[PDB]
Amino acid sequence: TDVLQWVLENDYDPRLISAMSEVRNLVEPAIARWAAERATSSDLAQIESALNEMIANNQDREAFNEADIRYHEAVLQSVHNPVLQQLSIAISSLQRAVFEGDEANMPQTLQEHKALFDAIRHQDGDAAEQAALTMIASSTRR
Amino acid sequence: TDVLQWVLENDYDPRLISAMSEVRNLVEPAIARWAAERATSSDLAQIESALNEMIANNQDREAFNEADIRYHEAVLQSVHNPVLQQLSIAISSLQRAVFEGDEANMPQTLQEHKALFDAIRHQDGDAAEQAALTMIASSTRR
Ligand SMILES: [Zn+2]
Ligand SMILES: [Zn+2]
Repeated sequence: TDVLQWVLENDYDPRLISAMSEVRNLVEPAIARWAAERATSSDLAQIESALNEMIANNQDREAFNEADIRYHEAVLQSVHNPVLQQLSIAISSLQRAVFEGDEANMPQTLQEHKALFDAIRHQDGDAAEQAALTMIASSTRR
Repeated sequence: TDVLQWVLENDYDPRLISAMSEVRNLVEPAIARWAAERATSSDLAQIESALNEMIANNQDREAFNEADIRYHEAVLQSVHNPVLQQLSIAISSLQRAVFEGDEANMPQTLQEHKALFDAIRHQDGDAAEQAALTMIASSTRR
């Protein structure tokens, strides 16, 4: 009764998934590389704080998701590009408004966010790109 | 009396120009490469048609701009990614709603669109990327 159901294959729409994954693999690894190149230690403190909150509050699926949002928001802010920031917010809003436990991959999820933070702190653009790509692939594999 | 004037340096805002150029250099060369990789001959016919209309109607600054829009729209459609298409449309709308003769660089503009079309037809992703980058640099140099 909603047109989205009429134009998208239910549960698994491969073409939309591929379009989304292509856009994410373009934009988010670039964000990660620019964060590694531009984040200051005050930016790092905001990312690390949200990472620690994710680690600590991985039990209730509301305080963790609240801390996951702050992590990506701190990563995005460390790029210091308001246009890119709005674009990535639009991409993430579309992803959550179209796509459908999360505890079953909680250990892998925390490790991926730690690896992205470590690459950003190390100012390693290649490692940050790889961490972002891994996160997108793990998000897609669900 | 409009807040945009209050938060942006008039005529030339270097930080917004750099943010815009970074976003465009990320997204539009990728669009160009994917067009070179994915466009069909029916896609090529739509791009070539708009290119010829630009060439023919380069005199009145309304039929040319009408044909310039159709060129970029045909390039975008040849990528066959609706998410990327909406993102690039949002970027282009922001560019025209924020930024300010065009005959003085008409010859260079037509040559750049011809070079992008040639790269797309040749399915040369590197050449299409370079043509897009050149177009963005020439747009910025104004
Ligand atoms: Zn996350
Ligand atoms: Zn043009």
